[PDB]
Amino acid sequence: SRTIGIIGAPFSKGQPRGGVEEGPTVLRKAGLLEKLKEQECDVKDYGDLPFADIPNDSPFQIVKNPRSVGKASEQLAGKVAEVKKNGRISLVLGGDHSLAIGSISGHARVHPDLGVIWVDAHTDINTPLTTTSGNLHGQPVSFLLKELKGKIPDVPGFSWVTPCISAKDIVYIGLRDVDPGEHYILKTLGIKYFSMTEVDRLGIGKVMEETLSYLLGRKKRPIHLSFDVDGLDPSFTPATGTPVVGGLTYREGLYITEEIYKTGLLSGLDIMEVNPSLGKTPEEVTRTVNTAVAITLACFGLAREGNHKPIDY
Amino acid sequence: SRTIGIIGAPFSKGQPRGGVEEGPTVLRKAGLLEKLKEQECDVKDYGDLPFADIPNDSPFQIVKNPRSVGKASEQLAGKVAEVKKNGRISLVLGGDHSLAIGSISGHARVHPDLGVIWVDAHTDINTPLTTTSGNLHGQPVSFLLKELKGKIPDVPGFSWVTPCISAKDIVYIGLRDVDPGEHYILKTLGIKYFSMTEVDRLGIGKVMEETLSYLLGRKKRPIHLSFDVDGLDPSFTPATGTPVVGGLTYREGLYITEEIYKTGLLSGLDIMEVNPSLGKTPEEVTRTVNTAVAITLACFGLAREGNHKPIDY
Amino acid sequence: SRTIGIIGAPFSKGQPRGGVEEGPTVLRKAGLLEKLKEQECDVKDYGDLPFADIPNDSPFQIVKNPRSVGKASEQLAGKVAEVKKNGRISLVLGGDHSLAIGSISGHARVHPDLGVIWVDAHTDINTPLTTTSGNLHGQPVSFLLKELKGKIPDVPGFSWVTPCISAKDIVYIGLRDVDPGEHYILKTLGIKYFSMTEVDRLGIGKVMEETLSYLLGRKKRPIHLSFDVDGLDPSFTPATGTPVVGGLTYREGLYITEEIYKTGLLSGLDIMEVNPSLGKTPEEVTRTVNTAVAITLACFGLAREGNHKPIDY
Ligand SMILES: N[C@@H](CCCC[B-](O)(O)O)C(=O)O
Ligand SMILES: N[C@@H](CCCC[B-](O)(O)O)C(=O)O
Ligand SMILES: N[C@@H](CCCC[B-](O)(O)O)C(=O)O
Ligand SMILES: [Mn+2]
Ligand SMILES: [Mn+2]
Ligand SMILES: [Mn+2]
Ligand SMILES: [Mn+2]
Ligand SMILES: [Mn+2]
Ligand SMILES: [Mn+2]
Ligand SMILES: [Zn+2]
Ligand SMILES: [Zn+2]
Ligand SMILES: [Zn+2]
Repeated sequence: SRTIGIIGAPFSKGQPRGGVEEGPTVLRKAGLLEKLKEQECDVKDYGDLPFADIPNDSPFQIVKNPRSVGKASEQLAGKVAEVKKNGRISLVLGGDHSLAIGSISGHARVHPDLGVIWVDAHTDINTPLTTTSGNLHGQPVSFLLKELKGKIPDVPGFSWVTPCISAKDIVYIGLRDVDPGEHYILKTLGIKYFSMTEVDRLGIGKVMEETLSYLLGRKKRPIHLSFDVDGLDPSFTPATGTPVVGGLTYREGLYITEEIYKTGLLSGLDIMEVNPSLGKTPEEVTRTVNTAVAITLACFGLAREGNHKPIDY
Repeated sequence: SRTIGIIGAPFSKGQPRGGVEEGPTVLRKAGLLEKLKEQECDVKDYGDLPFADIPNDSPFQIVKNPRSVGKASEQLAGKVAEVKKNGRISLVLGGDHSLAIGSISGHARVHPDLGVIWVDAHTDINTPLTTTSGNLHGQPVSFLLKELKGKIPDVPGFSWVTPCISAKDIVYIGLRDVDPGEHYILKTLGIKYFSMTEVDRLGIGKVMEETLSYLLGRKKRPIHLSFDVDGLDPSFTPATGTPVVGGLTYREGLYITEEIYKTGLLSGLDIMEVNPSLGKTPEEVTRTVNTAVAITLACFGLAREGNHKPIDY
Repeated sequence: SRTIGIIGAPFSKGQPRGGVEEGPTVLRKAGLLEKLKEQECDVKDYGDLPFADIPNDSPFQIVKNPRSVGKASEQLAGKVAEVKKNGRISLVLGGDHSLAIGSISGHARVHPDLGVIWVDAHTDINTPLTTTSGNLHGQPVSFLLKELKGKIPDVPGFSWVTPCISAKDIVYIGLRDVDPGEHYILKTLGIKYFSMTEVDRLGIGKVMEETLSYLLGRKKRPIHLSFDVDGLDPSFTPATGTPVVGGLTYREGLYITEEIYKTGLLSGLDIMEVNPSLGKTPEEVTRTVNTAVAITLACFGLAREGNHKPIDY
């Protein structure tokens, strides 16, 4: 049985648009807990993390809201480590992707051997010195990579941080809008990725075959899936802050997660960037939330071929 | 030359929404017969089967409109067997999918060795005892499987029925909304299927390669294609009663049928569930009918690469 | 470095709808030159070819506006040969596809060994005698094939033409609406093609693998990509004269061009059939132009995985 630990993370200061803090809210009213229970899932809600409001938080060079972001992740890391200590798969219903710093950090405290699968249209690996926007939701991966220690300056709010994963312990899926410096980092650190080009060339089937073999190569290990809603095409998840055309389809999104589930190794999940206030209509919001939910349910057993209990129907 | 036998089947009592009885009507006004003739097709219209209105037809346990459904299929089976006896491929322009009982039954009377390819978002294999909706359009396959005889109670209107095919003589393509008991039946009877997950993993090319090799393995045999319009994504065929997101694309729909045609073994075809009254706009109806037609034409020779007659152009 | 030679070709008399002459205009205001420069591209604008208005130009049999079309291509051929003589990749921002006659002709004058990749929903290989519409945008390939010399009557405005390529030097990608005589020509001349059926069967990855191996088989050679905007599905490029459902996706469009770029052999490019006046709304025009631009940028280095300069970021 897959036991989950729900963690509402209503945070938005990793990027400019505030509606993203409502993600936990709309996903819960969409019936996420109920539907997960409608499956043979053991669900425990740790609630929406009451985030600290930091009024005095000026930029660090170009970096915006560092103390607010650094604190929210520090907080989140503690909780995540708590649910992991409780033998449950952490399900972070987030706001912006900057929270990945706290989510993966807390996860690694309990399972330092985790591997990460990052589904996103972006690499989110800009450093405080390579970022041109200054938004932290596009920098989480740089704070977590060991090889990048010595290239990240002491940013206010992140002294508690300590790189927990190596460049070879992560795989990207869905990339289509990578900045120049981010690309240089990819090639230089030798990070394994499958941009939309490789998805097109190989097919999501082979893509998943290779991703799992790449991470679970020398040994089985806990899997951390950080899912950025904008990894999927804007025709499926339009209500998000940084949409990019030519994305992963609904089917590929479910295929990705269905394959992850089947490994039996999922231990950490991030459902991020759903911003209901960014839908052009009421149904664009509904379409985004529903897709987000569907992807979540797939991570915990829901299969398109069907499901049945150990009884004689 | 591919000789066809058109059979209008204006029936809806297999499910709650009545607009589906108009399928034959809108498909004929869409120019189906004309377009089939525009190809080297020998077309004979057997007309719209005048269906018997059965006012006294209370539920059997949970099963709704059994006598009306059982009669419509009994009628349809007779006709289908008639066109098959006339050396023509039966083309059933239907209403709801419950009619498959009569279509496949009549087909098998003349060609007891047929194989069936079922394109649907659903398995339609619920038994009168496993169904939770009581709608017969989601139960046709259970009445046709020999291995399930002894699990189907005597339902009013179906005494004429006799299971004609084995679980290994059928292949599903497109599945994405299967009930628990239906899943148990799949696994227990060992039915071969390609849910949307296998389509995503392998590609429609391999999917068709395997389906045809699976059915025409030990020997060539007549092929029965029961096509449920909801097997395709609702972005292509929105005007249908039970739409499910993440469906087969327009291209995959045509690929499926193009490959079937090329075998030269198609002998029975079902174009079901088009319900014009369920389109949200006039063009959603137009989009559904046009796709339905396109799929039909592909089954009888129309190829995307082009077509030409045995003359020197 | 990839040096480009921009050639505006505001022409429409190859087909009935005139808005296509605005293609160069809207593509330039979309920032095409600027964006190409934003890449390490050496860009030179040769301007919009002022096309000769030919008031006296009655049909030749069924062929409409032959002298206007024949002249526009004769003009274009001269320019194209000029930029090629200047060591630059010719970028023809066109109107209708009839201009391919002049584009490929001028290209071949300088590189008689070129290979052509034709992305289109159509083969555009009708002869003045096989065409049923009389529109020249659906006949350009017939004027360029050597094997067809003796089957093309002396059409006013094309005496300057001389077939420059053989049937085995061209590959089609995207076909889904081919006329009977066009099909006969395909099979008879043995032209290599990948209709939407082969794309569906093999995947765009294998399709590109085979196309490039087919053309650059016995030796590397200059590549001419004639891209008809209607090769992509109308959901991506709706503002075009002859749209056909079930087309190439946005992703496949970019994959095609990304692979072409990587060969380092692109020497001639045609971005044709964008007709802003045919968009049902302001955004359908915007969607078409943006896709057109994106495809253009991919042909010159823009990659979805990212790009970075030879410096230490
Ligand atoms: N690369 C851009 C956009 C990053 C997008 C962040 B994400 O993936 O969390 O939405 C930036 O650094 O500002
Ligand atoms: N499984 C559901 C829905 C079946 C849908 C039937 B069909 O495929 O014909 O639309 C039921 O038994 O009611
Ligand atoms: N085959 C049709 C349509 C050709 C379409 C031309 B094209 O590809 O340039 O849009 C004709 O000959 O008129
Ligand atoms: Mn993103
Ligand atoms: Mn992200
Ligand atoms: Mn169905
Ligand atoms: Mn059905
Ligand atoms: Mn075309
Ligand atoms: Mn064309
Ligand atoms: Zn973000
Ligand atoms: Zn139905
Ligand atoms: Zn055209």
